[PDB]
Order: sequence, then C-alpha cells, then structure tokens
Amino acid sequence: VRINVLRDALKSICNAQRIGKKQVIVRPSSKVIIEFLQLMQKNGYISDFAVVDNHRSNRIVVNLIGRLNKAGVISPRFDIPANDIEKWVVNLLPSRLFGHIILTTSQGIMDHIEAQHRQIGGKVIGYFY
Amino acid sequence: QLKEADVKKMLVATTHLGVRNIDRRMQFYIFDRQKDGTFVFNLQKVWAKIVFAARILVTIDDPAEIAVVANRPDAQRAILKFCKYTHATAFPGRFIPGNFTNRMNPNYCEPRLLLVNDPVVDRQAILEASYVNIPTISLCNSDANLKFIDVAIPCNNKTPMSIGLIYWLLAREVLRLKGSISRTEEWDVKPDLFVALPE
Amino acid sequence: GMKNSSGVVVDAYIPRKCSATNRLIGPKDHAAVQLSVARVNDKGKMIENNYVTFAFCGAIRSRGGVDSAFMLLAQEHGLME
Amino acid sequence: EEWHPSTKLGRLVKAGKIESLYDIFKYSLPIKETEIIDYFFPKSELAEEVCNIMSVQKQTTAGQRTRFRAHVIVGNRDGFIGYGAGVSKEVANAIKKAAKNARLNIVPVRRGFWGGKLGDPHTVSSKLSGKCGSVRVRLIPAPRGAGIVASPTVAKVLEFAGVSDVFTRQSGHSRTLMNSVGAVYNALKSSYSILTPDLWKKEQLDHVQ
Amino acid sequence: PVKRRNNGRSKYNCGHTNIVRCQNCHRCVPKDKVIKRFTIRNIVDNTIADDVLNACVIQGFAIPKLYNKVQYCVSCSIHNHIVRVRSREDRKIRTP
RNA sequence: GAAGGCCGGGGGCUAGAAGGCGAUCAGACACCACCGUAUUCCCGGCCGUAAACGGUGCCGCCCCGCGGCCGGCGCGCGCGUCCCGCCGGCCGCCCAGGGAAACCGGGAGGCUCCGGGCUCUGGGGGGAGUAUGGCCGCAAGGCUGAAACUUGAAGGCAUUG
RNA sequence: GCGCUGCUGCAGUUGAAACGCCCGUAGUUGGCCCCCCGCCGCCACGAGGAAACGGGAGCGCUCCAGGCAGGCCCGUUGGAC
Ligand SMILES: [Mg+2]
Ligand SMILES: [Mg+2]
Ligand SMILES: [Mg+2]
Ligand SMILES: [Mg+2]
Ligand SMILES: [Mg+2]
Ligand SMILES: [Mg+2]
Ligand SMILES: [Mg+2]
Ligand SMILES: [Mg+2]
Ligand SMILES: [Mg+2]
Ligand SMILES: [Zn+2]
Repeated sequence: VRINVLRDALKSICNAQRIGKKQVIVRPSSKVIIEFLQLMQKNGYISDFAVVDNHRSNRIVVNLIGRLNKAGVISPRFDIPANDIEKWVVNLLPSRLFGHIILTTSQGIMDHIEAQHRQIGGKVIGYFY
Repeated sequence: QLKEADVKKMLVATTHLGVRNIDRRMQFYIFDRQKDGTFVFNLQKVWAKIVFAARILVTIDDPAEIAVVANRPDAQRAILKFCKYTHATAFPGRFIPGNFTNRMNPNYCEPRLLLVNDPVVDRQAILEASYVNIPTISLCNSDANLKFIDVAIPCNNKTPMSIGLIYWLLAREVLRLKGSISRTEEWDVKPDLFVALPE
Repeated sequence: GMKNSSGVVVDAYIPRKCSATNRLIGPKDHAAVQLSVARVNDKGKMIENNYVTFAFCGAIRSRGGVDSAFMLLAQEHGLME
Repeated sequence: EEWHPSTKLGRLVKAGKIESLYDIFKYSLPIKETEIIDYFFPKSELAEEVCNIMSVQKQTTAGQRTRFRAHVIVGNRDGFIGYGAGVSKEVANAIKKAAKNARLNIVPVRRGFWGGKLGDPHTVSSKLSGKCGSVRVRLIPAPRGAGIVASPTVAKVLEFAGVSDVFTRQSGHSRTLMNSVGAVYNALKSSYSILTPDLWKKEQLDHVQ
Repeated sequence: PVKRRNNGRSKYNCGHTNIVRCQNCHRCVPKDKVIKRFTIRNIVDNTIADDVLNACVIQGFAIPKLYNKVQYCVSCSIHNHIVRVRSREDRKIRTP
C-alpha cells in the first residue's frame, strides 16, 4: 500500500527532470510536501507550483528549470542532536559549501544551516542538492 | 507565407500523402487520415519548416562545407542539381564508412552541416556525423525515427516528383534569402529538371 | 564561477549549457552541437547578419525531441509564435 | 620533416588563431594529432609514466601467439590528466602506442576547497565517483595538509592530475589495475560536468567560434 | 546459460498441457513442444495418376487426397532433417 | 497439493516395474523382439514429496517507442463484426539505464549520488543432509539437524584453439 | 585488514541462497484532514550526584616520559572547566 507520499513525489520529480521535462504532476498532496517545495523554491531549484483542489487528496503541479541534481528522504526519521549534524553532512552531502538537509523541529521545518545558527536539533526528513 | 501556386504545385506533386504507419514525434504535422488509411500532411507546417531550414542553411558562409547524401536512385538528379545551383558538395551513391573519422580515406572531409533525404536509407552517415559534432537536417516521412535528427521536414520522400520539388523549393528559398533573386518574379528554372527522367 | 576568498574567480573555464535542458556540456560530449538562425530585414529576402545561437547536448539528441524544443525556442525568440 | 596539419583544427593550431587548450575543450572538439597538444605543451611541464605491462596469449594450431598490453598516464600537475593503452608484438612499440593514445585523450580537472577558501584550490571540487568493470571509486575532499589517502597506483594518478588533499575508497576487484585506473580517470573526467549553484549564472552565447 | 526465451516450447498462461506420442519412436512429448506439419497428398502418385484416370470407367472422376498431421520429437526431427541446427542470429527467425 | 507408494473394498482392456525367453556381444543378467504379475480405472482413507522453474517472494509509485491476441465499454462515419479511444489480462522487439557478462528493459531500471513497508534464506569446497536426540507416519519415509577431521581451490559468464 | 556479519553498509535468474500454494494469531508497518486544549515520545537548558583515567587552561622537573609547581612587588598566587 501507499505509505510515504513524499518519497513518491521526489522520485517522480527526479524522473521527470532526468529527461528534461518542464512540468510534473504529483497525486497525493500534503503539508509536508508543500513545505519541502517551499524550501526548494526559496533556494532556487524548482521555480513555482500550484495545488489543485478536488476534495480528495489534492493534486499539485510543479515547473522545473533543470537545476535539481538529486532529492531523497530518510524513512525512519531519526533524531539529530544539535551537535551531531556535521557527521550527517559529511555522510550525505557532496560538499560542505552547497547542499541542504531538511529537519523538522519544535520551531518548524528548516534547513540544517538555520538549525546550526540557533543551536538546536530535531528529526531528519530529507536532503537535496 | 504560402501562395496558391505553391500549394497547387505541392498538391499535383502528391507531397502531402504519406504512409499507413505513424510516429508519435510526427503527429503534430498530421492533419487527417484517408479512408484506406494513408495519412495527410499539413502544407503550412512543411512550408514553415522549409523556410526555417533555408534560414539555417544560409547561416553558413561557405557553401562548400555542406554535404548532401542520398543513396536513393531517384534523389541523385535532384541532389546534383541542388548542389550545382547552390555550389555545395554531394555524396551520391553508397556512403563509405570512415568518410568522416578516418583521415586517410581518399574521400574525407570536415563538413559543418549535413543534409539527408531518408534516415532509414542513409543512417550510416547520421551516426558518423554524431561522432564529430555535425548537425543534420533530413526529409522525414510519416514513420521516421528522429534519433540525432535536429530538423525534420514533414514531406513525402518516395515519389520521384516530391523529392525533386522539395529540393527545388529549398534552393529557390535559399537563393532568394541570399539576395540574388527576388520573390515576385518566378524563377526561370522549371522544377522538371530536378525530377528524374526515365530512359 | 567559483569565487575565491577575495571574490576572484578561480575556475579555469565556464562550459556551455544546453539551451533546452539547462545542463552542462562536458569536454568530451561529441554529440553536442550549436546552431545559428539568421534575422531577416523588413523587406524580407535579405539577411542582416545578426544570428541567434543555440546549443544542445547529446542526451536530448539521442532521445529525440530536439525538434520540438527548437520550435518552442524559436517561437519564444522570434515571430514564429 | 616538418609537421603538416592533416585537419582543420590542426591547421588552425599551426596558425596562431587558437591560443589555449581550454579554447578547444570548451567546444568538445576531438584531438587527432599529437602536435595539437605539444605545441601547447612545449616545455617538459608534463610527465609520462608506465603503470602496468601484461602479456596476453592466443592459442593456435602450433603453440601460442604472445603479445603485450601497456598502460600509460600523463599530466602536468595542473588540472590535466590523460590515460591510454596500446598493444603490439614488441614491448617498446606497445609503450609508444600507449603513450600516444594517452597524449591524444586528455581532460581538465576541476579543483576546489574543503570548507575554508584561501589561496589556490588544493582538492577536488566535490565528491566524484567512477566506474569500470567491477571497480568503483569514491573521492572525498580533504582538509589542507591531509595528503593523499589512496593506494600507490591511484596516488600516482592524483599527483599527476595536481591534487594534494583527497580521501579515497575503492570497491570491487581493485587488483585489476587497468579497471581501477579507468574508474579514477572517469571520476576525474566527470568533474567538469556537474552543475553547482555557482555556475547557475545565465550567460548569452557568442557567435564567434 | 539460457539458450532461448521460450525455453524450447510455446507455453503461455498455463501450467500443464496434454501429451502426445511421436509417430516415429512413440516417445511421450508435450503438445506444445512437439513439431507438427500438415501434409496433403494424392492416394496415387502423380506418375500413375494419368494411367489410372485413363483406366477409370467413371466420367468426371477426381483423385482423392490424403490429409495427415505428422508429429515428431526433437531428436527424430533433427535426425530426419525436418529441422536444422542454425546459427545464433538465425535462431530468432520465425519465417519459413 | 503431479506421479509413484500404502490400507480396506470393486473392476480385469491396453500398456507394463518384477520374472521368463530369443537375439547382439569377449562377456550382456542392458539397449532390440516376444509373454507377462503388481500398477494403470472407481469408492473411503493415509503419505505430503518433484528441474512442484519464469531456477526471479508479497503490497505500492514513475517510466522510450512500435506491434499482435482475449474480455468489456464509449466516440465517429460513407455502417463495415470498419477506426479512434479507455480498463484489465497474455506476449514479441527495443532507445536510455543496469550488469562479470549471457542478458533484463510490464525490470534483473529509478541504488557506493548506495534508507517505501513485511516475511524467508546464505557466508570457501568436502565430512554431510551423515551421527545422536525430538515430532509425525502402518510402513516407505518426512520436518529439524552437528562435531572431529580434511583440503587450496571448487564455481559463473565469456575468448582462441 | 573485512562493505567476508553489512544500522550507517552485503547477497538471493545462471556463482551459496525466495518456503509448492492459500488462510491466519502474536509481532512489525499503516493514505489525507482540524494552527492553538490534555498526555507519550522528541529537542534545548538546568538541578543532583566521587575521585582516579580521558580531554583541557598555566607552570623550562636542563629536555622527555612526568608532577602540581615558583619567584616575588604574588587574582586572597594557582591547581580553571
Ligand atoms: Mg550448455
Ligand atoms: Mg509445470
Ligand atoms: Mg495414484
Ligand atoms: Mg526455488
Ligand atoms: Mg542498498
Ligand atoms: Mg559474500
Ligand atoms: Mg561452507
Ligand atoms: Mg548449477
Ligand atoms: Mg545458485
Ligand atoms: Zn516420429
């Protein structure tokens, strides 16, 4: 059965971007998907998107610009102590200069840079570069 | 802009008639299907494509760097006249593999643009061009595979008249764009030269 | 455009980007081509020697569809639209 | 006697029209003459090295026919590396063919910083992975002064390419030398083909060349 | 390794098929794996068909035919040249 | 839960383990020919194994192109069991991609750029699916399942002879 | 060393290895939706609680392994954390 909607959405996004398309459709929308896409947009990776209301698990349409290189999720959301982020950065990201790691905290969904700025920790959701 | 004379010439030339098969990458050029099943092209689309190809051709300053390849017996005459009037280079007959990668081949050249009449019959040269960063423009029928085909001209390419007519129109357009001739006066050359003659 | 600590670019060279897929073209991509299209005066029949340039990577060419991309790009850059 | 260009690019290089190798690489123009580089590399800035020499046999009606396969790498220690192989009935002729092939194929190497930026680049731009046969390689940027943590064979390639800090991991049958060298060569080759946020700048194309 | 994609038989959407007996050796073979040919022949060889027609008293008579379906096993077909061992590329050909 | 096998009753034509006999052979108690018991068939009940194979666990998402067949439904007209589609199923070829390769591409893809969920199995070759225990079964046997000792290779795909 | 015990991080068409198939309890995993209330997990901080070892501030046992010292006009000299 369907479990992780975000994983399906990200896989579809990468599949479409691989063959140089311009628009993708994701079926089951959700708040977490919307925040993930908002962060991606803010960092300049996927331009804009729209949500279509059908009264049943709204759909969503996104527009690409051939900048995204890889996106993914960590299924069992482990807890990241505020001082245990550099290990994950080294393990997951190509470099310490570019790339982002998404965490959910009591203060909301934020990039790992922001969490390092505020010296707090939380749970890991995904990553992209 | 398409004129009545041009459309009537194309219709008498049976240029808009294709084949029973269809490809998903050409459905945009298809306008209708006949009762038997033959597909019907769109004259405005092919005209716009011819104009675009003529522009691309005139972008090259030296006509000697353009290669015209055709293994079809019917095309030979049309390509020969096209190159003679445009002062380009022709590769009639069989295409020797290694003509573009083997520098020791007696007939070896470095073209900048390549022109083909049928990918199926001339696929050997298309790959060779793909090895050396050479764009290609080809004449594609209803069922064509556009692997490494930059520009596709939607036209018939089996009837002897259609082959000669398209080349004649292309030569006319390129010469006009070059400024040698004007649009209003009909070209002195008649299309019958490009069509192959029996016996 | 990898800047130094002083803002001085230290990249050897900036490679080209496909005009459709926005993808870097590698030094060894031998199926990568670049074309030009000529501009036409008001009277027609004449080129003004102003050309617009495009570049395409090998992957899109192999997969096809470069024709549709070229059509849309020309329409966006010209009156064909 | 004198070198007679057999190609348009060769003739242009004979003239002073082209002034640098990056002007060739940026258009993905193939190189077919060994002179196209030595004219750009006259001084002994580059260096050649023989990696491995293996003998291969072909059974026949009466005994075996033996031959030698050779592998050679070349680089200037400044963002340039090449790798080639050659086979011939004589060891020296195989070495010459391998050296010519290594010279023929060459790629630039992108170099970057680990964390802090200061001075010239010293390590690979990011993580680079390569594949050949069963062998996979990983190159992770390292801090300044960390040296090259790699096997003797791969370390020679890294030194020739001009990299002073890097962490390496090898997987698969690494005792097959040619496949490991090919994997590292491909990983290095991929460097100038990965898009980064610094390269997002949109530049208009130039009609000239 | 695997030599054929069909595994040497035409078996789709099923688990078992009825068996048949080879007409030369009487081996038991699956129906989908046996080599089958249909033949139509005159009861009388064409050499003496004219002679028989000359001798026949009936007017408007027609020579009757024989309709038989021959089934052979893999070993016997090769031995009797009903099928041949082909090259790797020719194995994909399905036309007579 | 194939076939064979067992228990208790029916039935008895073909074929045919065992057995007999004629040939072949140096030998032939085997291959070939002939006769022929159990069995092959039905009823009730045990056994619970097969190359029980697509040698590919189940649920779910995305995904090049061309084509054939089966079932159902809708559209169009010049009304043909025509052609344009949708869902489900069975197949063929195949660009990318993947792989040690053969090859797969309705995945064996989206994976060292290596995290969707659940269950089972494996850790060099023999000794050995053996010994000893336990459960099951009328039995034949099935499930579970070592150690000492020994050994430097055993295997897969492909190339030339 | 060994990503040959694999959470990070193995393999299961052909090399060793997907139960013959179905139902099914324990177990594990479970679409989307309400801005502010309660509880559980989670993150941060804090209190409380032996040192030695380990890290670490300062000091020229001639250096070092070490130790907690020394000169003078000493943070109340110091042995902080
Ligand atoms: Mg075999
Ligand atoms: Mg079966
Ligand atoms: Mg039975
Ligand atoms: Mg099995
Ligand atoms: Mg994995
Ligand atoms: Mg193992
Ligand atoms: Mg073992
Ligand atoms: Mg086996
Ligand atoms: Mg096995
Ligand atoms: Zn037979």
